[PDB]
Amino acid sequence: NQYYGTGRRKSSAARVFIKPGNGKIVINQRSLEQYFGRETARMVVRQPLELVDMVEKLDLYITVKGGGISGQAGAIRHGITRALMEYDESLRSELRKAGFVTRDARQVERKKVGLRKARRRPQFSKR
Amino acid sequence: RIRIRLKAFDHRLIDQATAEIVETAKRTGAQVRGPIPLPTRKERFTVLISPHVNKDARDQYEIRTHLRLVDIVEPTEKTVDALMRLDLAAGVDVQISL
Amino acid sequence: AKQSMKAREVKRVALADKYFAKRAELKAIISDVNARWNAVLKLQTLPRDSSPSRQRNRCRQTGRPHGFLRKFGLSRIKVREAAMRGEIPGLKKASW
Amino acid sequence: GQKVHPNGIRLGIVKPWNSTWFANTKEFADNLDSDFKVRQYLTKELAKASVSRIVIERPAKSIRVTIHTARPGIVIGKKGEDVEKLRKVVADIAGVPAQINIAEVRKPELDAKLVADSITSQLERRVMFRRAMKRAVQNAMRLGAKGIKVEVSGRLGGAEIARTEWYREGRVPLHTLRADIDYNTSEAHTTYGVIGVKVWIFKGEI
Amino acid sequence: RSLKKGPFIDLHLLKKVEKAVESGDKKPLRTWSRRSTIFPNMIGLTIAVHNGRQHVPVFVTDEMVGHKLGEFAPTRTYR
Amino acid sequence: RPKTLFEPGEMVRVNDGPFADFNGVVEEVDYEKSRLKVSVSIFGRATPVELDFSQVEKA
RNA sequence: CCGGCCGGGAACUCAAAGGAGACUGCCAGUGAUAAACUGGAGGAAGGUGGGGAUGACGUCAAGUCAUCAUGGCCCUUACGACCAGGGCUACACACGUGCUACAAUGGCGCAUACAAAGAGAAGCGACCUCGCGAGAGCAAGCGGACCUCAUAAAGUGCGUCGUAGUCCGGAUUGGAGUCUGCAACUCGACUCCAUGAAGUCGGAAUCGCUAGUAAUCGUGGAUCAGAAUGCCACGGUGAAUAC
RNA sequence: AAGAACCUUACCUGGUCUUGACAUCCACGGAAGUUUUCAGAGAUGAGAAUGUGCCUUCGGGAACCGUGAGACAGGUGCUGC
Repeated sequence: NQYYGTGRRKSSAARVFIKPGNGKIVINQRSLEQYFGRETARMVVRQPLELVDMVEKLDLYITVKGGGISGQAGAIRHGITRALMEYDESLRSELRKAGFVTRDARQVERKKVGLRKARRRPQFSKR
Repeated sequence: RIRIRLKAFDHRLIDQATAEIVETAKRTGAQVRGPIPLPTRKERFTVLISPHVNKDARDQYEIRTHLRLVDIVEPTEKTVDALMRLDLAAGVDVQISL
Repeated sequence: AKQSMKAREVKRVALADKYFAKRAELKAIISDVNARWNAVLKLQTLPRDSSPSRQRNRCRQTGRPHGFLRKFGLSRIKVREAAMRGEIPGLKKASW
Repeated sequence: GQKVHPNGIRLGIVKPWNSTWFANTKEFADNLDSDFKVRQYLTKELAKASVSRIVIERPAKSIRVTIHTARPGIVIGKKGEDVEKLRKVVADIAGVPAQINIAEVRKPELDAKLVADSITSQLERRVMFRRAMKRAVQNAMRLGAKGIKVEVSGRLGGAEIARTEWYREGRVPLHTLRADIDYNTSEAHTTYGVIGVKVWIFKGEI
Repeated sequence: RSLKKGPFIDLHLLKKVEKAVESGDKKPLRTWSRRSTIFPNMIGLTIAVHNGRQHVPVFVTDEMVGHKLGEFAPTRTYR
Repeated sequence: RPKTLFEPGEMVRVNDGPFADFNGVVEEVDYEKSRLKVSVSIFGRATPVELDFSQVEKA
């Protein structure tokens, strides 16, 4: 009845519940275009759906939280990839060939002492 | 529907204390909820490591106050009469809410 | 050893404890508009050493006014020394 | 100068904390102040008794203090009267009821704080510091484990060129977090200055 | 620049002002307080303000209405 | 109930809470909560517990 | 009752303990049959996955007698203490570290969806009321997944300014004030009103950075009565190039 | 210096004390606290109103205050060669 995928993109966590139904999706009780379809990085949540190319086959419902717009988009994409993991393993091999299976291990870096930023050293003169 | 809330510096001590709490609640048998993972509060301090001058050298310290709540909802007369003197731990802070 | 400094500090703590919190919470209540005067000419007669702004948070190990922390009540050097000795509970050296 | 304090880096996993109680902030400061006052007076009173460690536990209207001691009979005194008396004055200085506890430490010349205190007392007696370190390392090897390092610094014979002597046989792996290296320092006051003694020693196989 | 709900007058300054207007005309006396608020009702004093090692006289005039007594005494010395 | 209101300096007793048959003294009274705090000495530690006037009965 | 409403396994994010996991493990080629190197399948990360702590023997008689302690010397009816003012904040100059900008990638008015990390009782203080304002009362909640700080902002849609010393920037100055503290002249921060220097992307020279990095945009904490463009710390967007 | 409005100051002008603001052993009498006056810029110099405890084998049990010399106290004074 339900097909589930979490997905995480370094500050964002999603939950994707899919019934087999109409192709229109919803993210945080509003559609994709109403949430960030006007914004950038909109095609990444369509990349697992357009790589295999189903459009109206399934019915998605995603709750995403934390992070920013592109972190939420990557989390939604990766929850879709775990849903396809729950679907089958041949499509898991296809998504591993594409590059969508891996959870991105690139988190932001801590601020360190004696430094302005995470890696930026303060400027010192020659003398 | 009373809740017992516990604070400690040592998570092993607080886990053994709440394990003895749920073991005394369940040693006969009752509908008792286990301890909840209420979030640990972290006090972090960066202080200077040299007495006179520092530019990049500072040492960093952290206190983790671990927090549990067992929320005893089932009334048992032996549990009420003798849920004292179980852990005998001096590092555990105990509060009661309702 | 700045014992003069520490004696000055504890003397102004004692004098502020003696002349504070007996009428200090009513100062704003009497002064402020309720929704010049004899009352305010009496209110502008309070001394200067009784205020808590006279106090400086100094260390209790040494009396050093700089590098203080409120939670330990100590200077930064003695906070580090007690942490490395283990005399402060729960102060494991952070490593994230 | 560039070494980390090994007890302070082993506190997370291996070394237990010297104080294990809990307090919130506005009494945390007062508990640190009373802990220092109790520890300072107890160390001053029992420096003759040559105690190893003072561990304080508080239930926030009580104090219970455990003293790790080489000689428990000196601290407990005569039929418990002397230990009851300094329990009374610890209660008087802390404002809370006090319980006393004595923990005997075996192998006093393998105990880390007592080696530093004994070398400090020997330099107060003005015997040769080099012989003091050789006796310490020899007695530790004779009646205990197989690793100890002693550093004696400051006014060693009054030389103009500063020089720190440290004696070496056995293993003291300081970067390893698993091994239980006990380390302690002490200060010896003499007519030519203060000498600092720092000792590292491990106790047992893992 | 201060609060409009209450001016700041020292009690010792107020009793010096009241005694000076009781006496009338008077030679200047040395006052150590620089934290003061003046008024057009009490414009006319010849009170002198202390700034460190030298003491300077101050003769207040009609146009100052809310200024400090320390503004007319220069604390610093420049060439 | 007669004498249903308690005051500091008056001994109270716990009926429904887990601290029956122990001595207690009233520390703080919250007028807005309409409920009272008892400072119980237990485990060697002063412990405040909040309870209701109709929930507890005095001794 | 459109405010996550209440019986519910708690599905699931999440928090917080016990663990599993990733160890060149498995297979090919290279290497001398060795260590090892390269590639591939599986897998969340593959070759100390990322980051941090951890900094050997010693050098610089490097720094601190001003955190503290201590050897020698000195004052010990003054190199001691208590005070009221002032100075540590000066100003013909010189250097170092940063912040704001020189603009259209932007400035002004309106609408719009999130963050993570925190702190809060000699406190955090929503909300009632008035004001084109800093902000003025007995206002609930909280000693903390509940309550407050706390409207996140760059961004996205518009309307406008159309490459000007300008609807760019705010220095400086003058009026009318709040908050703090007994008391803001020396010598706090702000907002209400008014002016709007220099600045047209900067010579010789020189600095940081190899990925969630540099840049850029917000947020919290320490000391703190009140006062950070500094410091610590957290998240958003997020490069280019290593022959 | 993870915070300079006289006050956190360590420096200066002026006003005050040499057992001291801070610690111990003494001789003399008493608690505390709250509203003030005569002068002061304050540090400081002198009188009013009030309670006067457990009390030890009535040595007024025990912090605390005002006088005096030596013991002493203090130094963020010098020497990090």
